[PDB]
Amino acid sequence: SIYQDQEQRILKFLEELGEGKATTAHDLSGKLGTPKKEINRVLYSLAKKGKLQKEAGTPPLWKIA
Amino acid sequence: YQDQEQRILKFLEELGEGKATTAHDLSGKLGTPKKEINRVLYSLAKKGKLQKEAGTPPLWKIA
DNA sequence: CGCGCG
DNA sequence: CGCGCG
Repeated sequence: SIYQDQEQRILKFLEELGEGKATTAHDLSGKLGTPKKEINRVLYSLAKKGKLQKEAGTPPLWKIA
Repeated sequence: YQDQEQRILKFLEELGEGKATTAHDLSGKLGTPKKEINRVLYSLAKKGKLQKEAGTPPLWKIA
């Protein structure tokens, strides 16, 4: 599905960046060319599945867990 | 914008200055998306034309 | 301004 | 779930 494609693209991006390196949803949205709204829906979903770690803040930072 | 803004002000007035309602209610009653019912409501509240009552969801009435 | 919301 | 957000 398209949703699974976006999940895979996000995970690959965070995996390439660095396991202990985090970035914003805004950065993910721009780099992948996907609406921030869809990036966040996927980001919070993955974080709920424990695959990603959300760093408390504003805006929230994201990294591979 | 003046378009939608006067419709919401009218509804809440016909409702009665003492009575308050939600954006979700206004959205269905007026047949307008909640996203913009809220853009107008928050604007009108800032302009002092409306009073927002704290809560989840917020209640809206004529100031 | 944090927003992901169906 | 409060969301108005460009």
